Amino acid sequence: MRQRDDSKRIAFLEATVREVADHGFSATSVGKIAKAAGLSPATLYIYYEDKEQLLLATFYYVSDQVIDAALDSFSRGKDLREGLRRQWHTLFRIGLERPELFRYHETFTHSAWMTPEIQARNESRAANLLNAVDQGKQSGLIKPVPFPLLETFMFRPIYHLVQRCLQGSFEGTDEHIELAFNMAWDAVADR
Amino acid sequence: QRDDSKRIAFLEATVREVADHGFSATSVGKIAKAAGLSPATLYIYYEDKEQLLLATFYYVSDQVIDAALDSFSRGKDLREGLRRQWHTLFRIGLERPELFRYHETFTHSAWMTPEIQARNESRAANLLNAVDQGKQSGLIKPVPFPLLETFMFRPIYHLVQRCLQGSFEGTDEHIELAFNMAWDAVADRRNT
Repeated sequence: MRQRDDSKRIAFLEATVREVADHGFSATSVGKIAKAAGLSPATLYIYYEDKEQLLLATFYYVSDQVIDAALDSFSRGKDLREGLRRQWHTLFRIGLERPELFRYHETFTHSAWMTPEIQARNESRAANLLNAVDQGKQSGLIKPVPFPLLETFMFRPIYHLVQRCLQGSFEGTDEHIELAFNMAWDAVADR
Repeated sequence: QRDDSKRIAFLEATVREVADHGFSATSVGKIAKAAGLSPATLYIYYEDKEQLLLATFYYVSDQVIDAALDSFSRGKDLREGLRRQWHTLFRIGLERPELFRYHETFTHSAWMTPEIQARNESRAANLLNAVDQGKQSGLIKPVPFPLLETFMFRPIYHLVQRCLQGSFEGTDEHIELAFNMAWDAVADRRNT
């Protein structure tokens, strides 16, 4: 059955997330992922050619889960600010509950496994979000600034604050998450 | 004076080696070698690795905090002070990113303690007290300090890194625009 195949794939994907988040890429072998998933390496090779391919499938599994949830939340907002606000809360919750997804993404994107094609693929999946933000630049809602700046003030602070919350230097209350969003919005909002 | 110079050689070698290879890989011997001096010489000034790493953290922090305080004090008001400090910090990151990396590596390590934190907050008191007053006066949003750190200081580190990796151009104009965004993030909008 397909459902059995998918269950096994999810086991390997989740195992790779945990192992790499705890130990990094180098220390994490095919053998170790398989053992963490509770399956044999022979079974791993039925689904993934090699380590490289499983690390990339895992990157897409992590990225798609996060992007899809963000997009779903964003789609419920009646205007750009509300959409971004709903997405922000959603991403904060994902980071607080599944920080390993954030850590896998971060480790991957800053490694030699990352490529422009991989970035473009995730950008394409996040299209509805990115195009909405671009359209806010055109309409005078969002400062007409290069994207690196928008990323710095509207996306990156979520990662940083989730880390501080989990390390005990900030309390991840709904009130504090909203305050942070308010600040991200003010940063990017055209005056 | 000549004492300050041998010391500087060791402190700078510590900054370079740790920034490049991390703490665990950096021994007294490699720091001494990087400095062009013997471990026996190193031990004249620093008792062991622990003490050299701490002294290096204070050297890095003092260099940066003092430059920031100096620039902040030339501002004609709070916003101008923060804008000048921002430009000075961004320039320091561009020229000496190893200072930022040493600070980051150390603060995110087991060597870091609340007492060390407090000592740096103390040296920076004039800035932090002015920012705190701004939180009650209508200038700065009355939010927890970790949010102020997130939107007013951390973006300098992130943008410096992007500049050095080629994903952002660190022109005077761009540095100013980024500060305007950071200010908008932290600034209390009541009455405007």
